[PDB]
Amino acid sequence: YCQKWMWTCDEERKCCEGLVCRLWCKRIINM
Repeated sequence: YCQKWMWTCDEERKCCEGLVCRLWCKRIINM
């Protein structure tokens, strides 16, 4: 599924596969 980033995290939350789960979907960077 997918909500729109920084979306509420829970047992079963939307958010695209390209997002981690912790409080709210957070992006990811290397630099």
